[PDB]
Amino acid sequence: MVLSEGEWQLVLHVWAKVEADVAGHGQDILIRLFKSHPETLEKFDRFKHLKTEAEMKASEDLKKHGVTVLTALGAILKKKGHHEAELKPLAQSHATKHKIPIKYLEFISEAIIHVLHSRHPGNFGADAQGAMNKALELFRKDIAAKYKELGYQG
Ligand code: HEM
Repeated sequence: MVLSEGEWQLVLHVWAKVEADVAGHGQDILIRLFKSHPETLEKFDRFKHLKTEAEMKASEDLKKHGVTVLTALGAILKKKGHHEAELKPLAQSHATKHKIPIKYLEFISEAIIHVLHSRHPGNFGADAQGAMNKALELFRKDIAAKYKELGYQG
């Protein structure tokens, strides 16, 4: 699948507002994921002891990881589909070390769309959401293909 230039522009336009507060978006997305799908929290030995949203919001450690997550995803998006090099080490560690099924990549994709919809309604209308969903579907499809090459079904 291939996105048009118009679709990439919708994606990068809303991402530019995300980059105004990377740590805050990183927090909201991870907390959203953990509250909506609590089984994902079990993949993080670092975090699985956090019992409540209040404890999550206070964790400087979780906030740091949100920044790492959003910075990696941002670098991928800015490649506008030319992301094979960024994707190799990410697929390797999430297949082999962390063992993250594609289903969980779908769950965090929903958290991203939900947070952007909440914080940026003016820049995340139907067309912009469609473009963002397409970009994330492309990310997941390419990561799934690498998973298969590396020997993990996901
Ligand atoms: C857009 C989706 C995601 C991106 C861009 C991303 C990115 C990253 C990056 C850059 C790291 C640090 C380096 C590395 O180990 O590769 C990391 C670590 C990690 N990721 Fe992800 N990740 C994503 C989704 C997920 C999901 C959905 C889960 C689990 C449900 C997960 C589980 C983990 C774990 C357990 C670690 C190790 C954390 C630690 O102990 O420090 N990742 N991720």
